[PDB]
Amino acid sequence: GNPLVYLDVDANGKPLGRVVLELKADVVPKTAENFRALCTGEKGFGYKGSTFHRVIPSFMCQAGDFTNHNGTGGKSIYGSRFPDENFTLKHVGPGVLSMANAGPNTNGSQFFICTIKTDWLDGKHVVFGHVIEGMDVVKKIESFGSKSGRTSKKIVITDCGQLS
Ligand SMILES: CCOC(=O)[C@H](CCSC)NC(=O)NCc1ccc(N)cc1
Ligand SMILES: [K+]
Ligand SMILES: [K+]
Repeated sequence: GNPLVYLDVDANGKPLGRVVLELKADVVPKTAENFRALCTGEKGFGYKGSTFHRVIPSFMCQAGDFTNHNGTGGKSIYGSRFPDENFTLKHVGPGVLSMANAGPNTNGSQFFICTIKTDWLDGKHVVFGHVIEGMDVVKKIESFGSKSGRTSKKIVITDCGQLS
């Protein structure tokens, strides 16, 4: 079945809880596999210890720049960037998990979790999963953002991995 993965998130070193995500390997196998492997750290790099660097209330929580920590870096398990796999899944509401990018065919490691329906990103960002449990944790993260995206606390993925 589709992988179930988790992120354990803290804010200035205080635990906020766990976000559980389903990855749609049945629809975007290569995108799902990248995220899955970055959660386990099995390639020797990934999300553990990195931050949510850009968090905009009523929009989304963005993370996965584990090289530069500011939205300019990250890398995939395939190399620095990989193509847009397809745009089959849509940004249908809060809890959608989608790939950040800098234009067509620039997927790396950065990703976002939507806190509203972000339909204007349909056909532009590759959707690959959704929140199974811990939308209340996502809302806590959202609470530390701002309209600019700057966070008021350091929001850290303290642990991550695969459940099934
Ligand atoms: C809500 C998601 O927002 C984004 O993805 C914005 C979009 C700027 S318009 C291209 N981009 C960004 O924050 N960051 C740019 C970026 C750079 C390299 C990779 N591998 C991924 C992303
Ligand atoms: K806006
Ligand atoms: K800094």
